Amino acid sequence: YGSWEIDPKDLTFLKELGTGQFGVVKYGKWRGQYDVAIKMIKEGSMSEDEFIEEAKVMMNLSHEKLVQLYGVCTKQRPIFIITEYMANGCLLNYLREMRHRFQTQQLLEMCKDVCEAMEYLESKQFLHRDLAARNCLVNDQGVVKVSDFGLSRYVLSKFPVRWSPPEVLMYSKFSSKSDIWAFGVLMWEIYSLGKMPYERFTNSETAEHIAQGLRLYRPHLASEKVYTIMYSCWHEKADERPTFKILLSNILDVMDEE
Ligand SMILES: O=C(NCc1ccc(-c2ncnc3[nH]ccc23)cc1)c1ccccc1
Repeated sequence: YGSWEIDPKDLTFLKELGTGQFGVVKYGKWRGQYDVAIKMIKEGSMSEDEFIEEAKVMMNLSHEKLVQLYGVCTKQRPIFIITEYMANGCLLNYLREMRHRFQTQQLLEMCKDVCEAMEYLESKQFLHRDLAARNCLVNDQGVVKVSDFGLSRYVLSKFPVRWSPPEVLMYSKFSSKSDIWAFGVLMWEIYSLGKMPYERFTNSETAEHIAQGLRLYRPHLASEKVYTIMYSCWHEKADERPTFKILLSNILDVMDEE
């Protein structure tokens, strides 16, 4: 077993957590003690040799706001991806649970959690490529962490039109600034309590809306200062969009002011 390889015999499978682009994900214990999530990679769903090589890179990505990859189980099929377990599940579902009665201070903290993870990824020149509330998870302390960063590169209609800047929709130009755009949409999702962006539109109509220069608008729960931050992510010119370091400074400033 290499450093990126976990012995599957050390796993105890306990509960089912959900299903994604690679199949079922389960909750379990590693060595009878430590909580883990276990992705069971359905056959034919993943470019497996490419993912395994990239897993070595993902293992060195370590930040408190990034769902940690613990290792992979590659000797048998289906292969397993072993990650940090996040007791409160997907951020999108969490936002939609009205019982939480969130204060806007909590919503801004969720934005800060994600922005810290994204500043770290940016500092490593690592793109998420599908940043959205569906790819954020929530732990038992209510901390939001960014999950499954980069994994879309290995997945073999469902394109994230609603999280994509004009240059991606028009020319497939992905960059740090397409992650920035997506982060702005994610802030909108958070402050909208999990509403679908451009909810009245199809993907095709969303693409045309964006191409014409029109935009999402201010969620009811976003202050003017918060709206300014999310809107800055949507500049038509990618080079005029902020970095994650600047967004983080702007978020911290708003936390101090509000
Ligand atoms: O596998 C994917 N998505 C399904 C998914 C992912 C994570 C979790 C999960 N991880 C940790 N703790 C948890 N607690 C509750 C859920 C849960 C569950 C399901 C995926 C594949 C490729 C690209 C993007 C996503």
